[PDB]
Amino acid sequence: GADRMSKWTSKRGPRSFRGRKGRGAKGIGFLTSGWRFVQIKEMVPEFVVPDLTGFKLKPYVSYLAPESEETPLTAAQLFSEAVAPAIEKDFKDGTFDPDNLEKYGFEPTQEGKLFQLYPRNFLR
Amino acid sequence: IGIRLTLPPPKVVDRWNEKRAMFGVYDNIGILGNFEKHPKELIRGPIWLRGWKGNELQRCIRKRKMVGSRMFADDLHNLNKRIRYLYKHFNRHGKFR
Amino acid sequence: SKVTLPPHYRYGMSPPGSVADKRKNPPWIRRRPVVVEPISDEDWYLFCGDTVEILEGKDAGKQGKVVQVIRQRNWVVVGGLNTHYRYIGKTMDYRGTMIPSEAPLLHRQVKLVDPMDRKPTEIEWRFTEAGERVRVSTRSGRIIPKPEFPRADGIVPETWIDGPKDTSVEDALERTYVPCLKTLQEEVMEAMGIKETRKYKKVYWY
Amino acid sequence: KARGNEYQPSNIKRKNKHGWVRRLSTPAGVQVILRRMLKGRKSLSH
Amino acid sequence: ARNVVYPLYRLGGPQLRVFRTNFFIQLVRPGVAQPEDTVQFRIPMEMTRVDLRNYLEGIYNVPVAAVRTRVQHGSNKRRDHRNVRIKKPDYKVAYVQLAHGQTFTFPDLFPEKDESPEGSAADDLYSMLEEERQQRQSSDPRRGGVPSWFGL
Amino acid sequence: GLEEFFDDPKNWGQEKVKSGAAWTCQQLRNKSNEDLHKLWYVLLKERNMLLTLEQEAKRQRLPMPSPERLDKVVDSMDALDKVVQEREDALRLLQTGQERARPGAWRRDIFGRIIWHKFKQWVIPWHLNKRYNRKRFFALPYVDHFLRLEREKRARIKARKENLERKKAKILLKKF
Amino acid sequence: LRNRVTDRYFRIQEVLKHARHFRGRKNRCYRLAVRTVIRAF
Amino acid sequence: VKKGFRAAFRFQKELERQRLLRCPPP
RNA sequence: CCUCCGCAUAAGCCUGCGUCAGAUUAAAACACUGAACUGACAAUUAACAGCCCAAUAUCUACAAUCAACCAACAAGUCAUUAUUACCCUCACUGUCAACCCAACACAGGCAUGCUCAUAAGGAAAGGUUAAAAAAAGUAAAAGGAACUCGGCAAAUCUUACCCC
RNA sequence: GCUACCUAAGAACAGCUAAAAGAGCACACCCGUCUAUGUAGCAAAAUAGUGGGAAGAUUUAUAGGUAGAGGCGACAAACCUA
RNA sequence: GCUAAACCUAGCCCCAAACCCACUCCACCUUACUACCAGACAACCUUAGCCAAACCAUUUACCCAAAUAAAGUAUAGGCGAUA
Ligand SMILES: [Mg+2]
Ligand SMILES: [Mg+2]
Ligand SMILES: [Mg+2]
Ligand SMILES: [Mg+2]
Ligand SMILES: [Mg+2]
Ligand SMILES: [Mg+2]
Ligand SMILES: [Mg+2]
Ligand SMILES: [Mg+2]
Ligand SMILES: [Mg+2]
Ligand SMILES: [Mg+2]
Ligand SMILES: [Mg+2]
Ligand SMILES: [Mg+2]
Ligand SMILES: [Mg+2]
Ligand SMILES: [Mg+2]
Ligand SMILES: [Mg+2]
Ligand SMILES: [Mg+2]
Ligand SMILES: [Mg+2]
Repeated sequence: GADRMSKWTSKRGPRSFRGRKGRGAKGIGFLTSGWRFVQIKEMVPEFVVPDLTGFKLKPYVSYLAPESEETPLTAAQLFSEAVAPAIEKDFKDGTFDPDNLEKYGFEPTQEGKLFQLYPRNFLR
Repeated sequence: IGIRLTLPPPKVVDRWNEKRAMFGVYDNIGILGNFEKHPKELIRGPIWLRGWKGNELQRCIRKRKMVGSRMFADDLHNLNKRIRYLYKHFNRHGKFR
Repeated sequence: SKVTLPPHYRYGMSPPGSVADKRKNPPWIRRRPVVVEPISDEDWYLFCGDTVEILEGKDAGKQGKVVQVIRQRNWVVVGGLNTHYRYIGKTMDYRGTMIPSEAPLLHRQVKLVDPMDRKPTEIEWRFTEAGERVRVSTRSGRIIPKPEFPRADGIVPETWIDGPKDTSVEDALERTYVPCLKTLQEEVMEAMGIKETRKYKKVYWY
Repeated sequence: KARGNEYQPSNIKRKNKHGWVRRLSTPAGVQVILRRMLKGRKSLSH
Repeated sequence: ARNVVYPLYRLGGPQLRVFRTNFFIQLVRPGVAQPEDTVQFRIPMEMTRVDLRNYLEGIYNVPVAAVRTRVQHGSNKRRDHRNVRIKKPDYKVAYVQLAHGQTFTFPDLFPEKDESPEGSAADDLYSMLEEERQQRQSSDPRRGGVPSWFGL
Repeated sequence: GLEEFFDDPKNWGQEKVKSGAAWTCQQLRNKSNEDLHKLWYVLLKERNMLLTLEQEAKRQRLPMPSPERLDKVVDSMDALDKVVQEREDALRLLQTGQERARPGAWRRDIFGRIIWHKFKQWVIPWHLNKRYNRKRFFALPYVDHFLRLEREKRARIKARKENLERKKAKILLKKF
Repeated sequence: LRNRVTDRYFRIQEVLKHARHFRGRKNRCYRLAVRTVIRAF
Repeated sequence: VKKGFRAAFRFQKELERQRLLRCPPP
């Protein structure tokens, strides 16, 4: 009979089965009437590579460096080191108003911008 | 060949165990405890046979009666089939009828 | 580096990843497990590098330094004391080079030694009120120190020089992070000056 | 004549006859898959 | 990137950008003879020709003229001691052709070694073994088996 | 250039490359996001060169000079990814009060099990999505007996495990 | 297997020691040795 | 294995007797 | 010396006689080292083939058979227009083998194209002897179905009659 | 996925005589009359020869349909995975 | 003296107690393990028979309240097997 245990891949079926299965690559366009493949430039992941000419940070570390107690970053710590000083200053000055938290870094809805956080618009 | 070629390891038995030394204690508790407790209530074991001897068919019937509602499905199917078979055997087959 | 051993695997004086250990215990092997005393991580006193005293064996009463600790079988290998002799260079026409080789010892077979009088002594783990946690002798009551041993890194930190691919301590510890409510994507976009003006639009998640 | 070659393989027929979708398309096939899962089979279908 | 969810592109939407890519490639020595401008890579399954071209020209600044790809099927023939088939992973290989007339020959990495530094952990025991071997190979057929140890 | 897929030509066939100290999660948290990005690409190039060297050593049938370099790089990039993910998770919790940046739902599939179904960002609404409306997220309770059977199988395995633990403890105490 | 037979060898030898001087397979094989020893006795 | 000690002791005695028969001491 | 083969595609199968090492062992129906193998390494690169198409109405009587005369019946295998919408492009997958279905390295089964004996592809004899019986052939005096249930088989080419 | 029948959309049929053809000889191809071998066989139905058909009620690849108190059957109590 | 022989411990069984499980990332109802498109169909239903009645034709314990006892009693039933 047929091999039940081997993983079903793109090499195994008839001619129609081949070419439909794929290997996990993500599509970058569509097929038109003449079987012509239209590529979309925006559907192709553009690699964001920085400049490394003046970058003094090697892929290893020196052994002479000293250890430190680990402390995973939390939302509370980020708030304390991000918004707490400014809001403390503008509350001590008496200008803090609870209604408009926007000028402290908060935003009501996440639809308006490009890199929205909860649905994770971006890639990586 | 069937016999072991060596002597089995010597099995020491502690006759003055806690359990062996205290075996039988608090028996006769009804006789000399003003019958507040029965010796059958010192028995530990299955819920369907504590203070009860019974046959094998009787044991199966009693187990299905007392604990057969919280049994596993395959175990209860096995019990039902065993009760059926035992009924047939003890009621239709054998000498002495 | 990450190899899982069978549930009943014998630890046999060779590392699990060694060729000799692979030869001795192939994946097809099944044999009766050795049952060892259960000792927690907070009462194992003898560490790799201290001097112990052998209570009994072929040599009883001689002092020695432990060279390897196998916690999976309660084993401490004493340096060149509880030894038997074997050949290492083996050919079909000449074999020689008989060497002494140590055999493992259980932890009741050895006892710890304190540097004052060089005598066997029992150790109790008394929690010091200064914060650290060390061993204490019973009969006399001294602080037996944790011995200094080379680490598993195979390095000495004092005679260490930075390589061409090792980042120095100063620029490895220099803090360049300023906490902010912006993601890595926004920060790199603005730092590298990538301008995106068209907006992402509503998508149906289900 | 000779009658050992009753199997004439074809992936289309195999996947159409004993595939996952064909199993799940009927309550009886769903119970077939459930029986396979209960027994611990490595392959629940073709 | 791999093992990640791609944002769904809608017409007129922004450019899909990856900032910390998840693709790692190997520069492999060809097993057959190839043109001088052909460089052979071993790339993950999810990588495409456009992905590899952009990878090469963005990370290594390598000018690329052509990319072709294929999938090599790993063998599923080896049996375990339990008669269970062991599967060598299928992989993807890419043939890239350089752009502006550049050529590439795979380097010879391993030759040549010449070192004679002092050693104690292993070289001392090697001196052990060598000296014992050079001193203890003095057998004599004229003796017929009598041990050549006693002075008498 | 293509020479970045290999190390310094002086190290070719030298049997040892004395370097270590993979990046620590704390040390990476100490850095900023642009530095993290640049260091990620540095580590990426180093990892690519190490993978190339490992494959070439396998082909030549020679041991890899210092294989622990690959492990150090791999765990350093893992720590960097951890740091970036931690910052992102904190920011998402702060702004929307959510974890699991991939939306989903606890559902109950055709076999009666409880699964966490992750969403799939379609372009048309689900009520006219034809393929989606063919998946069945409900029981049809001819599966309840199978659910009970699986539960009983799990109970049997757990009981065997506990009993074996008891027996092993008894043997250990019997000797010691 | 509660209390299976352990000393079957000694019973086999009890029968077989009276067959040692026989000829064929009946001096070693119990199934034939027992019959021939019964006839001999 | 078969649980027990009597058959094992009997067989050990038989083996000792056979060894004595095969290699009688002076 | 044989070739009634072969080379491709489809389908099927899924690394299954490529290299190196072990060949002390192990399958080779024996062996050298390679089809009844162990480990490592290496390869099948698209133009061929798969993977297609924006709607709403509307159009579509006249076979094929060299399609020309003629001739038919069983009556047939191929077509648009009108208006709106639309200016980005060459991705992904198959590509190996002495191979599949028959428990086998099985005298069996297996679609299409191409030359129909080849430019493909192959080897009936491990060595010897020259008994019987057996199998497959070849030749046979005189006779020519006398054989046998029956001209079965073989060799020659064959007339007439009957039943269904 | 064998086989019985059907549905969709395909393919094949040299040469000669062509009477015009469910015509004749005759390949490929389909079938299996008779003989011999084989009978734990090459083969759980084969081989060699000899035969019936071979432009049709033909053969055949692919996908689909009908299922057991049933299906399908140019009724053999046929076939529906030896 | 070859082939062999021998061995304890992996685990399991029956109880008791206690109500038990399941998202690292990615993929998976289409030809499952497939990133990405316009008919929205949908489940709810008295088991039967073997067997016993020495054939069989009405009938023939098996269902989910701790025990025990009433009691194999009242009753049912080709008034019979049995219930
Ligand atoms: Mg080819
Ligand atoms: Mg066969
Ligand atoms: Mg040739
Ligand atoms: Mg030959
Ligand atoms: Mg001959
Ligand atoms: Mg011969
Ligand atoms: Mg003649
Ligand atoms: Mg006659
Ligand atoms: Mg006659
Ligand atoms: Mg004839
Ligand atoms: Mg005709
Ligand atoms: Mg004809
Ligand atoms: Mg008739
Ligand atoms: Mg009839
Ligand atoms: Mg009856
Ligand atoms: Mg009867
Ligand atoms: Mg009858």
